[PDB]
Amino acid sequence: MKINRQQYAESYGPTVGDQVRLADTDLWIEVEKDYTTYGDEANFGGGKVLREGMGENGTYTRTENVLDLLLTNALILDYTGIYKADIGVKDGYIVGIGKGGNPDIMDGVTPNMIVGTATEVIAAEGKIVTAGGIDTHVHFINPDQVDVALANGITTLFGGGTGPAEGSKATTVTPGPWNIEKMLKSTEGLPINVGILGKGHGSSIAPIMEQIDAGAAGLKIHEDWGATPASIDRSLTVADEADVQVAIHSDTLNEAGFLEDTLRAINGRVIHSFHVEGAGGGHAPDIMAMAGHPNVLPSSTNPTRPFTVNTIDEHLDMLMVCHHLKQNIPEDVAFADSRIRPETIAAEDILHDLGIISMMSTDALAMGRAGEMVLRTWQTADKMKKQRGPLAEEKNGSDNFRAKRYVSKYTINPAIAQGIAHEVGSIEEGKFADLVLWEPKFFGVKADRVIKGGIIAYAQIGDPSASIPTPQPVMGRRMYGTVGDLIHDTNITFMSKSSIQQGVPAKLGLKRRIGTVKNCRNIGKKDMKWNDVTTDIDINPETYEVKVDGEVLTCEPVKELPMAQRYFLF
Amino acid sequence: NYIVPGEYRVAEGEIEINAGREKTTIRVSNTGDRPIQVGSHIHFVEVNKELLFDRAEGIGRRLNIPSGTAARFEPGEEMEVELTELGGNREVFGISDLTNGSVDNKELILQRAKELGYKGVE
Amino acid sequence: MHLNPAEKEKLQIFLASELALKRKARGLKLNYPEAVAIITSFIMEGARDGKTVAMLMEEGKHVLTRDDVMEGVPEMIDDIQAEATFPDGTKLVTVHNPIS
Ligand code: NI
Ligand code: NI
Repeated sequence: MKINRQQYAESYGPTVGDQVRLADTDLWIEVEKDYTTYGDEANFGGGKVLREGMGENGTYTRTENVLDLLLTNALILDYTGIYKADIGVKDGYIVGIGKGGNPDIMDGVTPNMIVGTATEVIAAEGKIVTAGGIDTHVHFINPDQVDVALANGITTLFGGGTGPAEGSKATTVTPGPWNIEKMLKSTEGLPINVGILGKGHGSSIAPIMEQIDAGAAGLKIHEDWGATPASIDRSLTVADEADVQVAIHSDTLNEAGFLEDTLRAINGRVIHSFHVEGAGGGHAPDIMAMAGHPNVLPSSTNPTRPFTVNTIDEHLDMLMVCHHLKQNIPEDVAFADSRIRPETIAAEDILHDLGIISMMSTDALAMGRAGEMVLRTWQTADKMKKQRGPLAEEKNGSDNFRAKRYVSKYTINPAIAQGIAHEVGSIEEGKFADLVLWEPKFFGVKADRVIKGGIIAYAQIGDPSASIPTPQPVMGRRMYGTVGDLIHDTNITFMSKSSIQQGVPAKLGLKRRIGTVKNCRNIGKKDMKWNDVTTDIDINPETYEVKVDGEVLTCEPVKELPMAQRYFLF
Repeated sequence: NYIVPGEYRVAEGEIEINAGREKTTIRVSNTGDRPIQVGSHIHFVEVNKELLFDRAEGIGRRLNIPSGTAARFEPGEEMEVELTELGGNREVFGISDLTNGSVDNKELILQRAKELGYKGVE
Repeated sequence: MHLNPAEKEKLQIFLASELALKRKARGLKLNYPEAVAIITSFIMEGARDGKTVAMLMEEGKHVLTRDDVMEGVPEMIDDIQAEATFPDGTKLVTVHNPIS
C-alpha cells in the first residue's frame, strides 16, 4: 500500500531523508535512520494500534520487559545522531531506543521494549526530543530561576550560591560545609537536578577538602576570593584526590601574574574554564588562549552569544556584578575598555563554530540569562551558518553535523566535564530519563514538555479549568512530577564520592536521588564531542586581534536574529 | 523565500507499508444496524460477530491499512478489504478470546468462533 | 469579587491583548503571542456580548489578516481555542486558521 511522504510525515513524523526546519532559523535537520518498521508504527488513541490484543501486550507483568513509559515516533536529535525511534523508559531510566510494541503481532520489536499494562504512552510524533540541557555555570540567586531554566529545556544546574548574597551574586561558590549543607537541604524543593560547587580557595588542603567531604560536587576559583597560584594549586590537588571538577575564573587584574603564571600553577591538570572569552571574566586580554590547551575544557556564557550590534553597548553597564565602576575615573574606565573587546567576541563566535569552545553556559543573574542557553546556542549556530556557510563535513544540504556539534555544547560536554555523563547528558540506554520535547516551530525557544525521571515535570499547557488542555492561556506550568514526595524521585542531587561514602545524604536526611561525581580528572579536550579541537590562539596584547593558525578571526555583528520578537512578548 | 517555522521538507517517492508480506483480498459485509470501524492491527477473525466474511481468511491476518487508520463498515454494505499477515511470534491473546495462543491452530479457532456464532464460519 | 483561578488566568489574556492592541495602534506587525492574545480576547468579548458559538467561530477568522502579522506567523497559528462564559454557560470556541 503506497503512502506519499507528506501523509506519513503528517501522521507519524518525518522519516529517513525528510528534513525539518529548526524554529524560524535557517537550519534543516535531516533524518539519518529510522528504527521503526513501515506499516507497524505505534500510536495511541481510539482505534489506534496500541491496544490489548494489539500493539500493546496484555500478557506480561511489569518485570517481564514491560516498560513504564513509551515515547512513540520520537525524532531524536543527539550527539549520537539525528534519527527517528521510540524511547522506552523503565524505573525512570532509558532502557531502550528502537521499536516498541507487541512482540506477538509485530516485527522487529526491541526485546526489552514490550508495551504492557504498566506502560504509559506519550506521543512524540512531530516533535524533536533532546536530552535535558546541563548548566555548569549557575549562580543560585533567585529560586524563581529554576522554572526559567525548565522553560528552556534545562534539567541540571551546576553552581553555588546562598541567595542574593554578594559572594553568591558574584561567584558560583557555596562557602563552607555549613552553607553547603543548608543549600543541599534547600535543594529538596527544587524540581531540577542540582550540583553544588564549593570555594576552591585557601593555602591549606583541609579547609577546601572539608567542603568536598560535606557534599560539594566541585570547586570554583573566582578572582573575587583571590585567584592566587596557591589557591589554584590547593584546589587542583584537592580535586585530583577527590575526583571532582574545578572551575576557574582567572584574575582579570593580572595582579599576581599573567596567564602564563596561571597555566604554570595548573601544571597540565584538567580544569574547566568559565567564560573563556573574557568579557564575563578572565585574564585581560589573552584569557581565550586557554581554549587552545588539551587539558583545559572551555565554556562560554550566553550574553555575548552571538555577536549583535547591541551586545557591546549592553555589556558595559552589566559589569557591576564583579565590582562597580564610575564613568569619570581614569582607571575603572580603562578596566571597562580592556574587558569588553569586540574583536574577542567576534573571534569567540567563530571559535564556537570551529569546535574550539566546547560548551555553553548561562552564568545566571551574574552577567548571564538563566533561560537563554539553548536559545542563544541555536542563534549562534544560525548566524554562523549564514556567515561562514556550510561546514566541510556537511552534505545533502542538511545541517546535521552543525546540529550535532552545537547540541553537544549544552547536553553532553558539560556532563562529561562535571563527570555526570554516566547518568545524564544524552539519550542513551541506561541513562536517566531527562527528556525535552520541542515542537519544531518552537525548538530552542519554548519547551513543549520537560520529562524528568520518566514523569512530565514541566509543560507548556493551557487553561486548567477548560474541557481540554489546549485552550489559552497556554503557558509553562509545573506538572505532577514536581508535587509532593514525587519531587524526590524525579531529581538527582550530584555529590562527591567521599560525601556519599561518609553518609551525608543520610545524615542530612536527603530524599532525592543521589548521583556520584566521578571520572573528572582523567578527561581532556579530546573527550569532548564534536568540539575536541586543540590549537594555538594568538591574542594581540595591543589590538586584541585574535589569530588562529595565522588567519585572523572576526565577524560582523547582526542586527536581526531568529528566535526573537516573533516569539517573545518582550 | 517564504519561511515557516518548523516546516517539513519531505523527500520524493512513496513508502510501502508491510513490505514483503502475503496479501489477500476478501469481501466483508455488515449485517448489523450500527456502523463498525475496524482498526489496523486488530486480529481480523476476532472482529464483531455481525461482520459477514470468510472467517477462515481472517486467521493470522489484519487490515493492510496505514497504522492508526480504521476501515468503516456501514449497515447493509459490502467492501473489498486487503488483509496482510501478522508478524513476530504470530500469537494473539485477548480480544474476543478466540485464539489465546498461536494463530496456527486454525480449526480450533473456527470451532470457537462457531461456538459463539460468529457470522461467516464454514 | 469572588474570583476563581479561571478569571485570574484570563485577566492575563485580557492584559496581553490590550498590550497587543496598543502595539498594533502604532503600525507594528504582530507576532505569534500578540495575535493569539488578540483573537482570544475577541472571542471572550464576543461571548460576553451574547454572540453564539457558531458566530464567534466564524468571525474569529477576520479579526486579524495576513498583513497585520509578521513573517510566517499565520502558518504558526493552526487554531485558537478559548473557554468563555456565554449566556448559557461556559463553552469552548475553536477558530481554525484565524489568520487567512
Ligand atoms: Ni565568572
Ligand atoms: Ni559566574
